[PDB]
Amino acid sequence: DYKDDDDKDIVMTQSPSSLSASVGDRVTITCKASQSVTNDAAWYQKKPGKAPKLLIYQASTRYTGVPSRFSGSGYGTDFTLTISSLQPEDFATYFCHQDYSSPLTFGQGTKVEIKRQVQLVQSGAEDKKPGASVKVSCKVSGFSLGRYGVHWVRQAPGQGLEWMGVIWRGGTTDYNAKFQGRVTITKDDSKSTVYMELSSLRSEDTAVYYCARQGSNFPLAYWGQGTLVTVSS
Amino acid sequence: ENHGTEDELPNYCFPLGGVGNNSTYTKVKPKTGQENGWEKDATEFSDKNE
Repeated sequence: DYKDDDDKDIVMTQSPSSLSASVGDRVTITCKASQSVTNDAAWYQKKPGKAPKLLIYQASTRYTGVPSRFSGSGYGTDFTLTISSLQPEDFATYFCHQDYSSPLTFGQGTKVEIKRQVQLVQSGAEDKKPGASVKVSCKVSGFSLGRYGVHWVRQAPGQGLEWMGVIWRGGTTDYNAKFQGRVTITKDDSKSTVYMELSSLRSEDTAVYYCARQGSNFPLAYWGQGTLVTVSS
Repeated sequence: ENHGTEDELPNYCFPLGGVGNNSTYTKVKPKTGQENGWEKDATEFSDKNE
């Protein structure tokens, strides 16, 4: 249509949720988006604790060092991720993603299980009690914060990927308004660090918190090490 | 009595329309998830913009 739908959430629904596979198997995952995101959709592979790795971008193009066995297809709302002939390296958890419109979104994250130079370093892990406030760091090296905006992602234990915010190259912040504006992103050009400060902490916020960065203008590709923040009642 | 004339400020003549000659532009709108992504805008706006 010759109107897009404004202030409406971009939900990536990934099916089927799990798959079971053996040595040399052909694998297929499909993603259904709430609204059109055109050709701009991104595919990720993630190990449990470790931050995502970029596979497919522009619904068919391969990143640097992405094997010949990964491939994508689709357009508009539906997209598909296929592995031509699978191997044990590929048994990880996979993410649909769209970089088309900010708020950026990921899916639910599917599970493929067996059948029976640029640098981002974050602050140390820690924990605190409900009804407080926390400040996490992301010290940067190998690039200028004026040239590239920095994102923040988090994964609650065994759930999806939740995009927290971004501070764009001019120093403009942008937040996921779904979480009530709890999130505040700052940065220091002089000790080259980006800061995430979260308030009004609750048990539902216990998560690993991830620093992230985009290309020139292509999906998220350079990530931190993650910071475990624990909150218990 | 040759004393010269005021010439301190340049004087200029311009087209009837003020502006003069122009070129045709299509609108574009930004992709919000990118730092530098653009998409044509052919919604309620003309493709022949002066």
